[PDB]
Amino acid sequence: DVGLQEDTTGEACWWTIHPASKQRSEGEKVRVGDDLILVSVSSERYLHLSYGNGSLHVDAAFQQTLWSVAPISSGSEAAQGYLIGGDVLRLLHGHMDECLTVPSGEHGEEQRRTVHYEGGAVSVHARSLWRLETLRVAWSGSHIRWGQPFRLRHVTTGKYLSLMEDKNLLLMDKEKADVKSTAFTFRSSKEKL
Amino acid sequence: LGQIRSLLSVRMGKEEEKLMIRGLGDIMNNKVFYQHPNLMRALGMHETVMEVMVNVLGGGESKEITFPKMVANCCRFLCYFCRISRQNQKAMFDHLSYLLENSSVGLASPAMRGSTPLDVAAASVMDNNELALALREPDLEKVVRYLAGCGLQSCQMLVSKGYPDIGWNPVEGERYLDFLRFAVFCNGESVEENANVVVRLLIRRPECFGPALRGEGGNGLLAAMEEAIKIAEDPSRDGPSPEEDDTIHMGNAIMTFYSALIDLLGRCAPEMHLIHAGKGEAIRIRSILRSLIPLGDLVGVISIAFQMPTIAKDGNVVEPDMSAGFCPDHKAAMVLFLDSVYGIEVQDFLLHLLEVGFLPDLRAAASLDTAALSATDMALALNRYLCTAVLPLLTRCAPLFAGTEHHASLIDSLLHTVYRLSKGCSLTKAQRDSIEVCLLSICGQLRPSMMQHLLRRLVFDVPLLNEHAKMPLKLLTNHYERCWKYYCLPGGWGNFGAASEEELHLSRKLFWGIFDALSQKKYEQELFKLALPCLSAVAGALPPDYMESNYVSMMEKQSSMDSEGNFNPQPVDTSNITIPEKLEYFINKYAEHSHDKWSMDKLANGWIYGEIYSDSSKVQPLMKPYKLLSEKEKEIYRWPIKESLKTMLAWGWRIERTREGDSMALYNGYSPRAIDMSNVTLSRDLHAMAEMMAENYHNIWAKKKKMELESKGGGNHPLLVPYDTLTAKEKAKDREKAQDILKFLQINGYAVSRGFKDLELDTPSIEKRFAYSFLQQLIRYVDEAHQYILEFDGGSRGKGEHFPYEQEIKFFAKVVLPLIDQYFKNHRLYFLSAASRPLCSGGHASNKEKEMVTSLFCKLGVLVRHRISLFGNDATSIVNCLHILGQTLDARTVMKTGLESVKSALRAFLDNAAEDLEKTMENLKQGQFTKGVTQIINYTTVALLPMLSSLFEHIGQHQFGEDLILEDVQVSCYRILT
Amino acid sequence: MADQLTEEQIAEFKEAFSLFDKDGDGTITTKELGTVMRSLGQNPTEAELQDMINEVNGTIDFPEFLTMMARKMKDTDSEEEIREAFRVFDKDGNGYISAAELRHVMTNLGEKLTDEEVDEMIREADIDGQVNYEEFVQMMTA
Amino acid sequence: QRKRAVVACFRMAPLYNLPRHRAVNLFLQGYEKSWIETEEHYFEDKLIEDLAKPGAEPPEEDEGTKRVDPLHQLILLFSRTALTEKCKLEEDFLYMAYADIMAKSCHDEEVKSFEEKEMEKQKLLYQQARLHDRGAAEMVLQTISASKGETGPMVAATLKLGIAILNGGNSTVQQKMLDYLKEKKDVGFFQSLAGLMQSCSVLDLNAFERQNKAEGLGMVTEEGSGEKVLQDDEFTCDLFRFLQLLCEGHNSDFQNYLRTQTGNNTTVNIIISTVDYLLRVQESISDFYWYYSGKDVIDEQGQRNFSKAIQVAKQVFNTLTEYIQGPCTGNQQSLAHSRLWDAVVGFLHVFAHMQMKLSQDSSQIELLKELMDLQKDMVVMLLSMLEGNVVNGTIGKQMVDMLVESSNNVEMILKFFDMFLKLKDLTSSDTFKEYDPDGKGVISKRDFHKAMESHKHYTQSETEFLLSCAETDENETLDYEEFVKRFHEPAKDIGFNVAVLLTNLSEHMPNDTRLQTFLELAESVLNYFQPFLGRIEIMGSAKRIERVYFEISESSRTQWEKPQVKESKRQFIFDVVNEGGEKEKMELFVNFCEDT
Repeated sequence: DVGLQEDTTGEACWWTIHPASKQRSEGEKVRVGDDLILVSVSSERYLHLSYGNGSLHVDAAFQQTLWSVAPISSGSEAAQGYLIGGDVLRLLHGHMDECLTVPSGEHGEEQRRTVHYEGGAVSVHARSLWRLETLRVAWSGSHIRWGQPFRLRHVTTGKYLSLMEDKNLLLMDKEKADVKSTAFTFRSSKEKL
Repeated sequence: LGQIRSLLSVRMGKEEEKLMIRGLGDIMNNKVFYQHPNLMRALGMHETVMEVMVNVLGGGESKEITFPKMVANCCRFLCYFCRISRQNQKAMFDHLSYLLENSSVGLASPAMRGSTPLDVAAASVMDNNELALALREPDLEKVVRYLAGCGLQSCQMLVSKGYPDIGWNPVEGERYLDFLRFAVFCNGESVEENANVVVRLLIRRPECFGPALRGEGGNGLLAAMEEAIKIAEDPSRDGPSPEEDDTIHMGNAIMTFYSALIDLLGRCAPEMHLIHAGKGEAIRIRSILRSLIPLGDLVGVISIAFQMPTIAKDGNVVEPDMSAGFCPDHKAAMVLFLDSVYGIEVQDFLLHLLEVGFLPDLRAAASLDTAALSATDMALALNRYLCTAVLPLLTRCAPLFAGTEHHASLIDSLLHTVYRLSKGCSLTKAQRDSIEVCLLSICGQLRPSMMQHLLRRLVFDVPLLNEHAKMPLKLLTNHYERCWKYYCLPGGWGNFGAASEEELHLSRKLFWGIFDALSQKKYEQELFKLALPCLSAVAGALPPDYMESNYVSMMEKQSSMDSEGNFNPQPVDTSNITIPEKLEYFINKYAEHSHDKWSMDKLANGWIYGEIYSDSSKVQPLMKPYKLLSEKEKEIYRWPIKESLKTMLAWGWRIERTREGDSMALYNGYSPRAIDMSNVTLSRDLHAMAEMMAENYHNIWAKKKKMELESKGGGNHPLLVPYDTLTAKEKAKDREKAQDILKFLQINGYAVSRGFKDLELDTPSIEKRFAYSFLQQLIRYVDEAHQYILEFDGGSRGKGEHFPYEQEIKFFAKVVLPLIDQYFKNHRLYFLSAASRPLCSGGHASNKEKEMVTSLFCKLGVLVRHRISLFGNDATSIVNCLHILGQTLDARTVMKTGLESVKSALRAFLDNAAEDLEKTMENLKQGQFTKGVTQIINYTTVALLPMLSSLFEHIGQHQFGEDLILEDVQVSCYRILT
Repeated sequence: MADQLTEEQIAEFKEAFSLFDKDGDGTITTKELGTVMRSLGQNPTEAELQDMINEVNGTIDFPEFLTMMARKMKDTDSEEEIREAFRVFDKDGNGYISAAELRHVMTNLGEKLTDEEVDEMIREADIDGQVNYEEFVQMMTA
Repeated sequence: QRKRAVVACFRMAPLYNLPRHRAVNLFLQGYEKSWIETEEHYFEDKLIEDLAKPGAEPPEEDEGTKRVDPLHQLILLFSRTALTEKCKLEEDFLYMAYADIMAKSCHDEEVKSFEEKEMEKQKLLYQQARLHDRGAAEMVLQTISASKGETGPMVAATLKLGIAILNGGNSTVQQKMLDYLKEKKDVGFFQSLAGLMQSCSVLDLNAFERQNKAEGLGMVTEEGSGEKVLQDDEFTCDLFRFLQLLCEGHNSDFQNYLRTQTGNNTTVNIIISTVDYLLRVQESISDFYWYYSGKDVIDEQGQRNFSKAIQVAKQVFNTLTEYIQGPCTGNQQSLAHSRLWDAVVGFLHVFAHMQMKLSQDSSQIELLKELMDLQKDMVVMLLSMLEGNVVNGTIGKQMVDMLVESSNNVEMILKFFDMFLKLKDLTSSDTFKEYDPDGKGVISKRDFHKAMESHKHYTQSETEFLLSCAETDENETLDYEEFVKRFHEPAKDIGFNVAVLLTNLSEHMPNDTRLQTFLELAESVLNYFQPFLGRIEIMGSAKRIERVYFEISESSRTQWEKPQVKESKRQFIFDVVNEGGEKEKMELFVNFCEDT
């Protein structure tokens, strides 16, 4: 089984990358667009995708499977600030006195799915945390530029922000977040340029 | 060679094939081919044969190999050429590559073993470290790919010949695995560089492991072996069914493939020294092998039993064909893998494996000890497998046998089976030596007290002093040398315990039997050199003041054992016993209890109620109250209890009527409810009762089954074995119903007791002591030795230098004297004990015992007087014995309470010493300037001085001079002083 | 038969086998399998014959036969392997080789191998330095 | 098997116990191996001269057409055999023997006179003319082409003969080879060269470890020494030496032809094939070094394996330098875009670590010398890459990127060089000469340590490292003359080349912060080499002003700065300024330079 380990001690946490084809070779610098085969140092198995169960699984097997590494983010990070994809943040609406959040004190998703501006300790509670997810898997940890579409996921409830005509803003689940209603953009100014 | 070289230039055909086969035969017949391998290599014969092979294989490469006889003969010639010399092997190694592509030329066709290009390739690297290390990864990769193809696709020619179309090719896979085994294992050591590569390639291609072990729905190795056995014993799936020849026995093929794979992996397993050092690659390989093969599968495969050869009517042996069924070589590989990868490091696992997988095989091999059945293929193969795989494993795992007090029955059965197998014939010298080493190490590690059954078995067998007696003799020597404190010391060895006087009587019988047999046996060098230490060790182990029980335990365990046959069931006759009427109440009550318990068990099984008495509708028992049961139904319960009571009375144990319980019970739809009874306790004597009477019942059943056997005309039922050799689970039923009957006796209170008592207390310790008897025999033998030496002095001086009593004198000089020396050196304090307490255990040898010690000392002195040259090198032995006896002499007590003849002999010893010293006086005087003089001088200087020195040192140390040296002995001492 | 057998003994194996001759296959069956070496001079027992038949179409030839005496070469290997040692060294014959004599017997001759001697004494060390040549050699000449 | 080896040693007997015929066979084999094979006689030059002599033309009475001489006929036969189409180049004993004979005839080989050197050069030219006047160059090209990329003794003999006829950079042979290739439009020759490079062997750790395991098992190889490690170093060196000799003398035409073959339908980049093999051998050397990095000492087999691998790598570096010098801009660009930088990075790591590892030992002096010679060759190749540079050039940018990638290793190398360059100054200081008052030249270890500590130029770690590098002596005394002659002199050459490289990079990348930081790291070496570094500007062959960097010796600087030479310079300047001419100014300057 392939899982997570707290400590780096031992060779179980180490994997060796090998080319999936003859175009690459040992010692050659790995390109971002490539297919790799990963071998566990401890067991000499492969990071393998198994079809045996009704649902696909991942396991360290002797049959080798091709894995493609996709970059997300790098060490640039634009120093401080400069919002990047995947960031968890608070949307301060007014003059540093309100946050976009949902009710939680009432309890119950039926009234927790609504969205509103609230002030006070909401700015330090986890209830007012939204993570910004880009629409592209590759380079999803890059800087967010003006007009770039994204989704806003309420971290605590796990539901995505969305717009429908009859009841304006609302949160739905992963199965109902269908980009047509959950996509939002940041604009420098409100004019319809 | 010129004929073959000329045939190179003509196209191959039938005539040329015949000519070249004959030429190769002539060459392999010639002397120079074997005497001068360098000449052969210089002439390049291997290259010529390889060119012929290439031509034949290329002819019809796509088709079947034309002229297979030519290929087989060339392969055989090249294999022999490789075997001739190492440089020939290295020269043929250069053609390894081509042979690897052409490996599959004739693998599937049988009767070509050792006559294939794969066989030539294997011989090119067999038992050669340089060539094994020179093997390359692509060379092993080709073989791995071929094995994967064999494991994935069936054999075309095999299926064309009508064989069932299984999905894989065990026949060729086995040969590929054998070649890989030769590649990875060389000269008894595993080439780690090749083993790692082979393991990595095999795990990269998991199809190489066959249907089973492939995963993804593949069943276990045990299941695969069982299914292959079913195929082997089921026709229409094993052969084609439209000298093996066409027959392949696909079940055996599958089994052999799996065995070869297991053997190859076990040889690829890393070394334990590397594992201990911590080579991460070694631990990784071991973990991989453990993941592939579970331990339980190996245990189950080992537990699988063979098919014993059967003796049928008219004395005909039916031995199932080895090449068609399950073979011990298949389990040998499993044992090898279990030892190499998993190993045996914990006592509980060792005992479990011994009980489930090894003990049945050992018992079967021991059972196959009949003269006719001991030469069968199964018997020889099983003996080879045992002595080459199983027994060395137990020898190496001997230290794990330390804390085995609980599983006494299991390892007693192990010891009995091993000893019987050793006694069996048709065993090679190496196999017998392996048996000896295994038994020695095992018995050395086990506890002294609980090998009593093996001691008892050896007692009846070793006095014969046959060729096989060497191993039991050494076994007894080592055991009694190690565990002497268990017997001699009254407290015992410690936590081990103390002898129960049964071991003491057994050891005394063994000692006396061995002594008598050696006395009457003609002198043999090795036999005596082995027997004397055994006799000394047994004498030292036995307490000197041991009291021999004049009455033996009634019907002691000699009836169960037999001469030669070693197993004659002897149930006690029940004809003359009459059951007392007072036991009828117990018979009735126990019948009621048994019927109620059986009704409970029947309802618990859940079977249709007994509403009528129906046979086919199978409603037989009626579960009706015992009082309502018929008299003939009562018989099936009463008769076993009747026989039980018959044996109880026959064995002389009283059962008396507890007054309280007897009066107590006398005044005291259907409910089958009975008594929870298993919670009752039994004493030690009660437990021994239950064990011996369950043994009698097992003997009864074994005898009945035996008469059934000769009624059928033959056979050997697996459990027809002595009760001691019978294992715990197999003794469980008899022991349980023993517990049942004794417990019901106890709960009724019916008091069972030993009954027949000792006829007399036997206070004459002075007469019945083991030391008393031993010293009587010793002094007697010294007396005949003395009379023989006077006969020699009478005869040899005239004419009789050679005397008829050579073997008697050799016995006395080789066995008697060292036995005396060792016995009195071990037990010096015992004979020297007196009113004072130099020893703390109690000792205190009798006055008569001390008297005979003195008499023996005097007899030995008289014997040695002027006869050192007659004994030659033994004179050292005589003087050592006299030294020890003089140290052990209890002069004060002997002179206070002793017999006049012995006292006079002790005085005469000193008088003779004084007279000899005076004679030496006149020999040295007036003879220093210029024969009996030399004899007296060297006799004095060699023997007389040490004896007097030791005796006087002992007397001075123990202050015996004030009690011994008085009057005439003072006069003799004055002469000695002058 | 890897050149360890000498020419004279190989020749007398052949002359015994040629006593029955017959084109290298005739009159040499399993019935004469014992008779040839019985005539040659040492006696094959049941163990010797089972060693002959252990790996053995059904009728032997000279390669197979002398291959059998290869594994029989394992016999009579007890006194001549130490005969050379007893001749060259151990003039006293005590077997307890002296201190300088033991330096000298492990004075490495050409191979110049190391750690093997110190391994032997860390695995086993005699006591009474004073290493026994007998105990020293049986460990390898088992 | 340990017991079996001892049993064989005990049972094995000397010669006098062996039967006479066996001992005679053994003696025959030994006599063949020791006396007949080692016997050598020289006949190649005489045989070639006899075969080249035209035979009796007044008897031939032809006078119309000169008949081909026997040597010409033999070369024609070999050429026809090569030209005949076959699946594989069959092994020909005749061709092997006569190719060896011809190569040795051309070869036929304490300061010697100039006329002696010229006489030797003329003799070599005549001997090579004896062959290439009869078709030897075309013959070797045809044989290489017919080899079809398969390594073998035929190809080895062909390469040796080509080297023999191309030694000294034979312009006539180079022109003949190029003309034949261009007029045949032979793609098989270049395909076979690429195949041979791909088939060339490298170091094999697995084979080395298996050989070590076998030797430790205890049975010595009855055959020759194990050549499984670095299979054919001689063949690889011969191939790359033939390639280098094909371009010696800055042969621009054939240098460009190797990179691209214009006429041919298919083109093979010999430049890229060479750099690929360089990368392979660099990786092998790195693996072999890593196998000893943990180990304290390097055995003899390892030392010889490094010697062979370093020789091969040095030959490849020389071949690449011959490729790019002249300069050849196309070759420079191809190597800049090739995998050369990765190999250079690996080599820099290997150098920066093995320098310390072998300098701390005393039994690896020759290995360290070979390694630093290889380092010097690599730096020379890098300088040739920078030859003909331009401001803000792509090659300079890539070299700066490589240096930044290998920053740590180059820093370690520079520290090594700085220590062993200050060694000479402390040796020549008066304090050291009073620590060793006599002129004997050997001083104790703590006298030496106290002398170092007196300077304070070194630190504690540097002093400890130099003491460790100092060899152990029974008298605890070291010879500082041999110490400096061992350690200082490889520096001041490799260090000077590195300083020239860094100065060139700095001057052609004036605005580069990474290079500025790298130079700040390398400040001390540049300060030491500043008086010895000479810069001039020339009107280069590419119609472009180019910087030229060279070495100025201390003796030259002192003689130039002597007052008499200064007065001569002043007089010359006065003359050219006043009565000199602007047309003849450079001629007068060159005459003054020659006289000075």
